Amino acid sequence: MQAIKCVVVGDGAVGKTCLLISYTTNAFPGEYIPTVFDNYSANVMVDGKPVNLGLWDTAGQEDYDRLRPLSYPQTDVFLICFSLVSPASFENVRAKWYPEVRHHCPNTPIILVGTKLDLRDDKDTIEKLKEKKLTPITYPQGLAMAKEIGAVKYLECSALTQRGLKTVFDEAIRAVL
Amino acid sequence: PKVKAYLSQGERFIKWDDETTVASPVILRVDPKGYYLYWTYQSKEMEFLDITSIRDTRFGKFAKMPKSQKLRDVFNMDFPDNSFLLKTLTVVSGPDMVDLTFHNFVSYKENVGKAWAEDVLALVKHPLTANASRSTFLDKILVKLKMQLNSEGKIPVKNFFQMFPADRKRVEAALSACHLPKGKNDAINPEDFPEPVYKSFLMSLCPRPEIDEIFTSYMTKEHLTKFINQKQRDQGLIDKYEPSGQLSPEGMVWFLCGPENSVLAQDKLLLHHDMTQPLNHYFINSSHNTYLTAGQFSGLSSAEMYRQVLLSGCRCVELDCWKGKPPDEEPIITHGFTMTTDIFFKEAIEAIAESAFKTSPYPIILSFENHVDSPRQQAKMAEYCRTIFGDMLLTEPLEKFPLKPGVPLPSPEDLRGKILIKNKKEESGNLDEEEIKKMQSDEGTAGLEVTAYEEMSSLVNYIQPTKFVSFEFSAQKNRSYVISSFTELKAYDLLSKASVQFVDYNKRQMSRIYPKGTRMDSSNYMPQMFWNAGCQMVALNFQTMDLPMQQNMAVFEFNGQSGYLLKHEFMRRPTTLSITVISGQFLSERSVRTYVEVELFGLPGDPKRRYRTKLSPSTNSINPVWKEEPFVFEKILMPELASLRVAVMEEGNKFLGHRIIPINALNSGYHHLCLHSESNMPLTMPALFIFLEMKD
Ligand SMILES: Nc1nc2c(ncn2[C@@H]2O[C@H](COP(=O)(O)OP(=O)(O)OP(O)(O)=S)[C@@H](O)[C@H]2O)c(=O)[nH]1
Ligand SMILES: [Ca+2]
Ligand SMILES: [Mg+2]
Repeated sequence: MQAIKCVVVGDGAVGKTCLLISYTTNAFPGEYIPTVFDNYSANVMVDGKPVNLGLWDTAGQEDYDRLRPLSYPQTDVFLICFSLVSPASFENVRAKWYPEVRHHCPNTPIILVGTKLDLRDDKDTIEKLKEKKLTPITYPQGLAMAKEIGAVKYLECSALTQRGLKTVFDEAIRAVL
Repeated sequence: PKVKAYLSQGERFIKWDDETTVASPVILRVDPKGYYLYWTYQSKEMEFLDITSIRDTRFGKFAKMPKSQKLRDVFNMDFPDNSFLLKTLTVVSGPDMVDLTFHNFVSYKENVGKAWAEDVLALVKHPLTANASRSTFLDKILVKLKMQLNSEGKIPVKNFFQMFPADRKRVEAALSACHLPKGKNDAINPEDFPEPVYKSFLMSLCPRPEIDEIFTSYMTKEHLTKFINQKQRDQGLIDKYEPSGQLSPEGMVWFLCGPENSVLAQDKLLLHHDMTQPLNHYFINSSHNTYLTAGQFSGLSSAEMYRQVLLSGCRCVELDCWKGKPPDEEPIITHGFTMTTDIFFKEAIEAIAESAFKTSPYPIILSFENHVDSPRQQAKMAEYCRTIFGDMLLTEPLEKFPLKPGVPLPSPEDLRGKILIKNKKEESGNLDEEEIKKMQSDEGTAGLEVTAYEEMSSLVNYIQPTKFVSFEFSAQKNRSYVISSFTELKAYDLLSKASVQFVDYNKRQMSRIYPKGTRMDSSNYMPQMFWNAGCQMVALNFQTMDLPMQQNMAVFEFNGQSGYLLKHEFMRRPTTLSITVISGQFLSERSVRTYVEVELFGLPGDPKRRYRTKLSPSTNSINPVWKEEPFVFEKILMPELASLRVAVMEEGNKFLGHRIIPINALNSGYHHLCLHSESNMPLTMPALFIFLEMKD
């Protein structure tokens, strides 16, 4: 029963927790509650082998900058997340998350995850973004960012529709074995 | 004592130094029944701490502070106006006053530590937490077994072997008898181990044939009625205890282990003594050379000792004060002319101010042995007391009680929450190697103190120490605010020459007894003799849990562990006991022969015969059964002043557990005597089955 420690990081509100809850319970959270720290598990079959997947949820709020890293020791794989409809969270992948993860775990595999895929083509969100002088992050951008931080994989998904969701965790597992 | 929901719900903290330099996120909780304080790491791994093992809780500035720079940074401690002090929590645990473990937690939220510290301590210090019935302790075992699961969410069979280590064979056979997997590397589904399956498992592992004999005398509701009125004296029970209007032997076992059948008159554990009598009319829990953690000549001194003794209700502590060297000129506390380490006088004051009234609201006496031959440092001493103790310090006599001849001392109530300083206010001088040479064996450094200057003198009122001259001299002066201190040797000598006057002296004034200088090993002297004479401050070395301290902790647990016990009215005004040691359960973690000793501590005219059980029939320690005749203590004159000692030892004399119980607090009948450690803390596994009978 091979165990794997997967830590999920990224700006606050990018959808990290919904990512974990939707994946482990196939249910989507009904109330947004900022995370301090949490843990979820899941036994999964990957390439014909049972794996005990430990999912470590972290705080996106910057008030936890010194405390957050306390969950990093012995991490097998990191999921750096950013919202596909939040250029700010995308920029922080390079300005904050990548450097923070590499500082504490220089050799640990990283998987870049673009979240809220369902909203990229959503009309309401776009108008809202246009009013904010913004626009969604495109796949080519995501892929390019992944190359820049040396991510083993770039993956987009939606916790809401679950499209691309399971793939994220299968790859996270395969990045370790 | 009910466990508040938020405690069981849990709170997020960062536990540090559980390793070194390692800070670990955890969710801290107290199970619904108040048995354990346990934290869960992100990896799901759990760590348990018995509520009964906790000695204190601290938050804010009183919490332990991290030293390593790494942790200092993690917690932003070197940051201007941070809020670290609003997040610190420290839980102190340990088998005694010295062997301590500090569990340090830092919360994410602000101000939650205070609630946790106060609520957890209230559970710990609740009299009924330590004095629950046998069934409660057996239940703590079950809760533990079912709470400590593996990754598969099951109970490892290995955990049963660790819980009941004396004989694996018998444990294996017990699991099998309950159709459960017997096998180093099996796990049991928790739903397969509920009550009464656990109960059946216990009955199989620990058969109770002696209880079957009680039946020889099922059991109808009528018989049970006869039993309770004849044996346990001076239908709902059957429904509650019978596993399946008849009571089976197993049902009898659980009933006898239940709360309705307590060996103690539990109301006695609560603060119920009349606290309005004069101070010298009470026995006062006292500590000698409090600052020492070991050894009188070699060993370390620690301000923490003050916290520990005070948290147990000690009301009289000692501070040996010595001058500090320049450039600081800071007074210190140590055992002069030895190799014991030093602590600053100031830290002792800070330790005392913190813990003084956490577990008892009644007055404390600070016995100063002053060797500070420096008016400036003595002024520093007085200053530290006034400023740190603040309003707690009694700086002047009470209006209703002037320091005049014929006036009695105030009562514990009149001095509630007050700290009294015992210091000189007569020969004085500095000690010499030679001067301590011929005192070392008796009075020690206490044999000579320096003169008290103005600053310190002003702080003394109701506890003025003067060298003893004679009982008639004392009676002549008629001053109730003067205290006389004697070594165990001097006090014993006085009892052999003037017992009548010593007894009368204690009705008017205070006498403090302390160990002879020859006890460099910090051993203690038996206190009974002195309490019998009315001596109120019988100071012992709290760091040494030998018999005298075993009895001291036991008797002062009563009256709400306030540290005060009202003397019998015959000591203030100006029955036959039989115990049969029947059997014992899980007495040792290993299979060894065991024996029990029973004796009485009381007045000179009380029964003095001592009893020792025959060795247990074999190395079976799970359920040994003895064949002893009743151990009798005839004509106990004053039950109030006497206590019964029941101690369990394994062959070879290693202490396993005991109970020392004042006679008036004992209930009669068949009982499951839950055993305590030397420091009087409740033990989970060991217990004795006994039969008590009181007659006039
Ligand atoms: N439309 C859509 N909304 C999503 C999706 N995933 C998350 N959200 C929404 O995003 C908001 C925040 O998501 P959440 O998972 O709580 O963020 P977080 O990163 O865990 O935030 P923190 O814990 O660092 S502060 C919630 O209101 C949630 O409903 C998604 O895939 N699609
Ligand atoms: Ca001394
Ligand atoms: Mg969240």
